[PDB]
Amino acid sequence: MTEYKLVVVGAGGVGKSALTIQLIQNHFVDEYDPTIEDSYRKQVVIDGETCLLDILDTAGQEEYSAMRDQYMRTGEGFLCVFAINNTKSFEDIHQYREQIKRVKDSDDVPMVLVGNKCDLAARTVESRQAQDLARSYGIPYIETSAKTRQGVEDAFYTLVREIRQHKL
Ligand SMILES: Nc1nc2c(ncn2[C@@H]2O[C@H](COP(=O)(O)OP(=O)(O)O)[C@@H](O)[C@H]2O)c(=O)[nH]1
Ligand SMILES: [Mg+2]
Repeated sequence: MTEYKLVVVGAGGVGKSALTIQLIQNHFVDEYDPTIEDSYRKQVVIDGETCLLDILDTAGQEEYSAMRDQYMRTGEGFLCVFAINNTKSFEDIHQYREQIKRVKDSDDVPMVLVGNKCDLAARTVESRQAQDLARSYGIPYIETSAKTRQGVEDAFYTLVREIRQHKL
């Protein structure tokens, strides 16, 4: 059984808790406490491998945490979340990437770029813009909907695959 330590980062409000609850329990949760930082487990087989996904759902701006720190330096990959209809969120992706690298002290740290809420029409970021950013980073880009559950497993399974690859 393989264990993979993932960290879910991104501006607050983008879909971290929803994305994560969806994978974990298969239900879209709105109303999830914006401040609750918690990690969840999920046993899943990916590509014929039995995996134990230990996910840190991050929360809290400025104020530091033992758990976040640890998961941050010890995490294997990071899901970088932004909201499709929220431009600052998207623009913030570069900072989260920059923080991850500083801690890891490394360029190649696995990540996937998640453009969430692909369910909404109130769209304010183009797939094209996001794809290209993904492409500048050398990392994949997934569009998800924690609401519709669309793309949710892809996102995380892709992240696992990256990790797996980064190991080789
Ligand atoms: N339409 C839509 N709303 C979503 C989606 N994901 C999250 N939400 C809403 O976005 C808000 C923030 O979600 P949440 O996961 O709590 O944000 P974060 O935990 O702070 O990253 C909530 O009101 C959720 O109901 C999504 O995929 N689509
Ligand atoms: Mg949250």
